[PDB]
Amino acid sequence: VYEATPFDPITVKPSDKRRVAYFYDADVGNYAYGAGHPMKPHRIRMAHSLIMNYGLYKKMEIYRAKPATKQEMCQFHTDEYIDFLSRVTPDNLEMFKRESVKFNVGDDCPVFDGLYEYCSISGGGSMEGAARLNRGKCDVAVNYAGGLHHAKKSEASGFCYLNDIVLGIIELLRYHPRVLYIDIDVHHGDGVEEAFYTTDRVMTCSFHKYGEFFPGTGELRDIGVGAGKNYAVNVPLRDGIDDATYRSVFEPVIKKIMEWYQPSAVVLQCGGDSLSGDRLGCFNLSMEGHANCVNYVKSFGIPMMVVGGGGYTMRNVARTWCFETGLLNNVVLDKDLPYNEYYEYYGPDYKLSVRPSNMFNVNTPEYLDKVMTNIFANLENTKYA
Amino acid sequence: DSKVSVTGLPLNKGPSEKIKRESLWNDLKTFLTENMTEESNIRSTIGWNGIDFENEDFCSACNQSGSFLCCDTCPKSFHFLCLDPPIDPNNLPKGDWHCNECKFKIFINNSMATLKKIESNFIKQNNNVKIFAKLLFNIDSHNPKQFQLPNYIKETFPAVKTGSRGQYSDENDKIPLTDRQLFNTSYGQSITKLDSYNPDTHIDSNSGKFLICYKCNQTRLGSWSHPENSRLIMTCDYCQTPWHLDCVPRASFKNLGSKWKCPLHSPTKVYKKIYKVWKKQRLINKKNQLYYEPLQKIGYQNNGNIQIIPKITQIDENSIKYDFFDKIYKSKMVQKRKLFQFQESLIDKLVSN
Amino acid sequence: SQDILDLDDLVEKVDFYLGSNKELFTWFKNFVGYEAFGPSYKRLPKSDTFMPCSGRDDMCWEVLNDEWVGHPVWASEDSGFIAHRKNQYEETLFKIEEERHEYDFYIESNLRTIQCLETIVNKIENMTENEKANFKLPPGLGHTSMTIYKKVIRKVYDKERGFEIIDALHEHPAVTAPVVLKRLKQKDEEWRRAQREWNKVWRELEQKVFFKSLDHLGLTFKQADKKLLTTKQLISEISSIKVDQTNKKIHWLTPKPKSQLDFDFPDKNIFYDILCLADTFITHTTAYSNPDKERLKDLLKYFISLFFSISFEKIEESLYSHKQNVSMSLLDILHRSRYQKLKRSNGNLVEEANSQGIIQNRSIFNLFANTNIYIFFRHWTTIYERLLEIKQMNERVTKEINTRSTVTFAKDLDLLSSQLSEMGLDFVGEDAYKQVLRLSRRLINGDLEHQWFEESLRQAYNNKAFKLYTIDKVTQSLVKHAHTLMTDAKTAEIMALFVKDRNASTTSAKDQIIYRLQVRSHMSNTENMFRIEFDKRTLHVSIQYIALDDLTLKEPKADEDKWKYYVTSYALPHPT
Amino acid sequence: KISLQIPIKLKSVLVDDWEYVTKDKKICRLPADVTVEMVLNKYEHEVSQELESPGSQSQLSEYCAGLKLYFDKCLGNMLLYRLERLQYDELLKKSSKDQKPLVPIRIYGAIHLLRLISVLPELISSTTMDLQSCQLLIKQTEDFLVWLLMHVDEYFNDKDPNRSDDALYVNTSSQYEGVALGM
Ligand SMILES: [K+]
Ligand SMILES: [Zn+2]
Ligand SMILES: [Zn+2]
Ligand SMILES: [Zn+2]
Ligand SMILES: [Zn+2]
Ligand SMILES: [Zn+2]
Repeated sequence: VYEATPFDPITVKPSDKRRVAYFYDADVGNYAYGAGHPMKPHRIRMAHSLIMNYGLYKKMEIYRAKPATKQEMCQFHTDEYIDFLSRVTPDNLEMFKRESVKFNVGDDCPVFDGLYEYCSISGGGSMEGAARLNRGKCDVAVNYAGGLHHAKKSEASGFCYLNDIVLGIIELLRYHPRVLYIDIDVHHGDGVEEAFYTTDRVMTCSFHKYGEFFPGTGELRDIGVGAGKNYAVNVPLRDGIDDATYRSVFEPVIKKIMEWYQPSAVVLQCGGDSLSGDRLGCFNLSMEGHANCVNYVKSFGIPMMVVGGGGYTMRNVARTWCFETGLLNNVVLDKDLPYNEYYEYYGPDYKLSVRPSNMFNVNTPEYLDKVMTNIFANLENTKYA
Repeated sequence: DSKVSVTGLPLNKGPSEKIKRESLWNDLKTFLTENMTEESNIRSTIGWNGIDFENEDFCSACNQSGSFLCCDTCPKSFHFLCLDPPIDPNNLPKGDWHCNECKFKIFINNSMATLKKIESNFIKQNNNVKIFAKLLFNIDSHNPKQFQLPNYIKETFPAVKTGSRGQYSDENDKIPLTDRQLFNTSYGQSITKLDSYNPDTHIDSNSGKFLICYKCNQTRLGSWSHPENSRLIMTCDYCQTPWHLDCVPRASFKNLGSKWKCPLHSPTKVYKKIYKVWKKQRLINKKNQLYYEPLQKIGYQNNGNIQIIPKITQIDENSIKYDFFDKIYKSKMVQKRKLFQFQESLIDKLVSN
Repeated sequence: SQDILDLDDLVEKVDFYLGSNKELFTWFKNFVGYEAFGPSYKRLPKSDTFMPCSGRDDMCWEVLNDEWVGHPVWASEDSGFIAHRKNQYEETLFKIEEERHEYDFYIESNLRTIQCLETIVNKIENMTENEKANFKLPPGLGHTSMTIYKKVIRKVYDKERGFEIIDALHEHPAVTAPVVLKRLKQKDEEWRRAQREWNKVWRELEQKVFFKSLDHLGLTFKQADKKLLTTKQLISEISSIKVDQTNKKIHWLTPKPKSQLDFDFPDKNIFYDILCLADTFITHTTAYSNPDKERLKDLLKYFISLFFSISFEKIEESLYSHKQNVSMSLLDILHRSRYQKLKRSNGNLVEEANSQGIIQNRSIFNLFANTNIYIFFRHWTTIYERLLEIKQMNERVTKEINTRSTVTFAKDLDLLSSQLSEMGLDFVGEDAYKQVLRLSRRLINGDLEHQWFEESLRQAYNNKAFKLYTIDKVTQSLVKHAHTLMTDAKTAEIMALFVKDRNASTTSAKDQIIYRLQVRSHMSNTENMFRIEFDKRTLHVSIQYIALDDLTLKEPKADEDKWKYYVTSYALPHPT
Repeated sequence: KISLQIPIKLKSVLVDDWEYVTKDKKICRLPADVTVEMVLNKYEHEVSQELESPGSQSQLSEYCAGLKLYFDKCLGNMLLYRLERLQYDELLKKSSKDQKPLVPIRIYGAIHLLRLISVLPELISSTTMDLQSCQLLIKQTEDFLVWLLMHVDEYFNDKDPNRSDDALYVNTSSQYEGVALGM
């Protein structure tokens, strides 16, 4: 079904106007995963920096979400897990040599400092965003600090500890019947897909890389059990995909879902590790090929949340999120960077663009036709809302 | 403060001359924020308040590494779970911990006369178990260990061989790449996934001809002045019919966990769903297996462990031809009879009206 | 057959056996009258789905998921998760931003704590002595984040002494506040000056590596053009198309596939460019002498003139006009004696088969060739393909370079690598293609070391013009191949018959058979034969392979023409 | 050197277990439906109903009780794979919290009894027992094996825990994995 269509530039939709909300806490940039770690909370600052030098503060309202407490966080995890997070510190780690192996928090995602505080900030942001949507003061909530979608119910796997996307979706589900979770990080969002695998009120659709790559999950045949048969859409792509192929796969699947699932609230996980040049990711996308998808989701005009995600090189991800926010506010942003405090990272051209490499594209069109054919054939049965 | 950081030197120090030589050629608006952020606590749940013998580095019970307690009286050490009963690391034994064997020795005081005496005592008490007596006495004197199958039963099957740590490995596991990680850091970008290099993967090595794709019958080799028409031929490990990664729709090179199997290997399980179980034995290899030729070749059913020839029950091609014709024609007959009874009940209920 | 396997499951397992044979498989289908299904999730028994889970209401119970679980070790087969390659320059670019993060992290933590310490000092100054006597500072210093200031203190104050001073701070504010505040300010100053003075070198270094570390399909390319261009590969591609066409011909519903290779030749100036390149190469080359130089120029010129039927004098005018902006028949050069002399001078069925087929005003032409002629033509069409790819990106790249808005805020601080503008290699807003050609001239001449060529082609063509990194080692190849057509007498005489045939203005099938047989006379049954069949109206070049018993021309469409070729093949008693 | 010749089908069942508690990471569901005591009581009851000699039935009941007590005392020491030990410890904790001292025979299934039998030759040949006594033990356990192979499909059937219920095995969570294997 896939048909090669070239890259049409991204443009602002004229009529779709909406009163958004930007959540930012002034402290989260201090944390820092110890030494050499691919994800770090410096890139949460740089983004905000640009939004404050481009002057988007006149275009939308920025808040700071009061943090989540233990009872509120424990809507998903088990008491023991949340508590062990709230207690651990690198001085008395030795006291915990049983739990620190049960819960996986000592090896790939170490314990550094402010851990509980950082996780609480992200969780509180996500929840207050869903709530303000829910209550309805706004129509969008960006939360570039949250988005920890690998954190399972009782183990923190993949550098992320508190799985705030699930809390946000629950607070969304308190009022809205059906919610659609669109994931475009290169890895597979196994946390959310698992934690809504046996339900029909939340439909998760993840475009990820398959092969010997973290976390080895997300085949095409995982399509939900129980009452939630045919309510999960995993799309396994192959290496080296470019912006044109990614758009040509994305657009029809999302249109088909929103034709048949008819969600009342969208949650879009806007990760940045699908970009060209990341330490972890292997795709070859640009800035335009990544903003195009968020533009497409916004086009329909549903109350939505945009959440952050990965990010392994703070330059690409910082500029990408500044561009995505600009796009969400019906403003095409000027391609020249103003003067900001972190002006030094963006060399050598000192521009707002991200450049793709000449890595070799592997996604053969026949492969895509077979995948989209299987997915449409499955989704033929979600026609009843 | 003088302690080196990631940069190579103290933090309050500029670059050395060696680095700057080999690395050279020769108001803002986020002052604000504490004025625009106003807290949000609009959430629904805001009501919620919220003699020096050196010990081992191995579990001599399971010969794998871990966090282990060591012995005060013999060099043998175990993980905290490998004891009977297993000991909690939170409440360690107050004082020296003595293994089963050394505790045994000090209980017997190195006097075998008391050994034979208490053996006679034990066999005197429970004459009820006069046979198992020796073992019932000795069980408390041997140090624990995991349970390894006796080799005389691992030999009954040839395709069952132990892994590195004493684990089941039934030859469906590819191999220990080991040195391939050094290979993974290839000097020339030619990594395992075989990206941008498929000239001589489309061509058999020994023979020299082309590897055809059973489903589309073309080794699509493209042209390495125009590589966008390759199609990544890969070959199975059992039957070796070469397939396209686009015919068997999977998109990855199975290279780490197991060996890949074509869609041309029949079952190895059933799940009848109306839900019965296996139809296949294991590989009861060697001389011990008995092959049995039937005396009747038309309605003998016997198993699903058939072996085809020109307790494993051999059979000929024409026999299975006949048996499948039997299935087909009995199925068409019973389907016709079901339609017949359906229509005849229909006619009975019509003529009743 | 023993009612062990389902009906539809059998249908699916048979589809993989009869899928490409649609008739047989639909015959089988109409003849027969036609839980963990995901391999990644297990199921936990309903004895572990009961955990504390404090704050779940009724809705969070019916909607969440507790039993069905899955994790990346049962999916990875206990061994997996391979990683990408990340070529060297990319990790050399990683280390820089790692050092950047270290510095900026420490600086910003110091700032965030020092400001709160300063406002607490502002609070304590205006108080009285009795109030500073009883003042205590609560954990958090009245702020929201409790652990960062302890971190900076323990970094600066010898963590044991860090604890000492932090507790003496919370309990003795009035005596410890100013000293620690002043020391934090001093450390911030020293760190900041060192940070900027190192920040100079960081940029100086990442400038010489960035583009070289974003464009690396182009370094798997210094070898994938010296090793994947040999004749083995060149014949292998086309023989593979041939074999696959044959083994799909047995698939009778598949139509007769097209000839092996097709080519289009739209842009004509590139031939002039290639002749100038070859001339410059040999002019620099010292492995041949002057007569051989002139022989080489002459062969390239006149073969390109004839095979493409391009008027020679127009070629000459265009070539000399090219030489302005920088400051004889083919047989006559074919035979050494001719070249040296000219250089020192300065039933009814057979008859009807033979009568029909003499095409009038020949427009479709042929070349027959043994291997080395294919390799010469192959190098030629490859080099043309590359140069055309560029001259097609030309306009867009010019419009790009013309609009590169230099931020003078950076150039005053010399933040941009003037290296390639210092030697002036950068592409002015004029024709970037002409600049590429002239640069290649300089490289062949050696006027610029190779690395400068590579970096110029990276920056001017941001990522897409890497294939020209070999533009030298390819031309040397082509020219060298040309020399064979002079020396191996066999190839010279085959090319001789080529001159004859392409020079013939009217011919039938019969004379074509004669051409085939006279050429196959020169090479034995060990050599192969391929037709380079030329179409001048469309300028399309179609290369066909030949199994040594195959026909001269592609198989006809009608039965009458098939009988005609059969009878004209029997008319010459050669084995049909 | 004594040798015990188990029927082939029970060797296949044992290897099937040996894979199940190895690289599929399942464990034995407990308390199973048919423990050791029910098995041996049924065996002895069925064999005493046919046997007429007194000494035959005396040695029968002696063998039963002896195998019972020795399984009871050895299970903890040498019948458990690495991955299972955690479940064992948790069972001890539960028993000592409920104040019922643990008996292996009334919880554990028959597969552990097959593990014991498969060991038995080494157990005997590591000792100084009488040749006639060890011989009668081999003959006896062989008759037990025969009676067990007559009913092999009452205990050792397969049920695929991941889909319906009450299979002889169950799956482990990642936390149980982490603690038991990688403590
Ligand atoms: K679901
Ligand atoms: Zn990620
Ligand atoms: Zn152990
Ligand atoms: Zn000891
Ligand atoms: Zn194929
Ligand atoms: Zn195969």
